[PDB]
Amino acid sequence: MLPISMSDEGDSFLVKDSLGENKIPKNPSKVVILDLGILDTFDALKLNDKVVGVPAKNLPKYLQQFKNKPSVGGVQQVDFEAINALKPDLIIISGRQSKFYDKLKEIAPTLFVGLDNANFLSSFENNVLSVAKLYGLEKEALEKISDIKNEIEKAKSIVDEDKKALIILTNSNKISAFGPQSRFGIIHDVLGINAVDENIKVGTHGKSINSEFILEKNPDYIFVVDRNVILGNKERAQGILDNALVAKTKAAQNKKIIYLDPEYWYLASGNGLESLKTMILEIKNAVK
Ligand SMILES: O=C(NCCCCNC(=O)c1cccc(O)c1O)c1cccc(O)c1O
Ligand SMILES: [Fe+3]
Repeated sequence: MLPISMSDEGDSFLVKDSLGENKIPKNPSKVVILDLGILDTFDALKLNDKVVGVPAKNLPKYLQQFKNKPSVGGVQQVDFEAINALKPDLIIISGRQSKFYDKLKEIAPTLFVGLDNANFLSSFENNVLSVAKLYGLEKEALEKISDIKNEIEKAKSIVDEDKKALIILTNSNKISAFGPQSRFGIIHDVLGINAVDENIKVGTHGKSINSEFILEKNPDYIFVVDRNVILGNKERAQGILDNALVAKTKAAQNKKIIYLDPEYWYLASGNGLESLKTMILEIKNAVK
């Protein structure tokens, strides 16, 4: 993925990303943020005031300091009229809105901060530093990143080389798998936890699988992202995972079925200073 590139133009920046080129004024004072990871970055940088609009449909329990902000909808039910009425100087999006790119730019300059599945740490830093630049806050961002890298090293040193993990999502009562270089790739790729299957095709919502596949692989850890919470279904992951095939595996045996927090792993996608640090600790605490 093309990184973001910026050129300082005094009162603004000239900014290139994967989708376009925008002029962006320095210190934008009314930002609509449609990536929840970027919304915790604003919190981290003490930029709470500069946000005028949040996706309240999808506001995680972990961002409930953003609870008084106007809503612009949810992340593929984005409400343009909400956005137009708040009159933003900047609109920040990621992959789930890429399809509405021309339209958002109509209202305000529109910055793309997707994460690269293949180069997660490069892109995360890129996104965070690019955003901090607009506010003169690189110093701060950098200190926050450094603390993230030390935690990744801390966590890496405690990983058991002899154990392998399976990443799965649950939706309806359907299971689907992810491996390296996917949207949860950081468990394998950044934290170094070995995959039980290195050869799972990367897909935005994963690839269809069954409890037989899970027993056959017999992973030592199962990490579970429950898509049912985000999307508003009855179904829960606890339910579909508790069967006689699954229970026979090293993971179920050794109480290492791990229900990762979807508002972090599915929604925020770890594209934020707090989310990511939160996320890394969640894995360490899981596998130590
Ligand atoms: O393009 C995407 N979805 C388009 C159709 C939406 C079908 N899904 C849902 O209705 C839904 C609603 C809210 C949040 C989600 O992630 C969703 O998939 C998409 C892109 C990146 C990551 C995702 O996950 C996605 O979905
Ligand atoms: Fe989705």
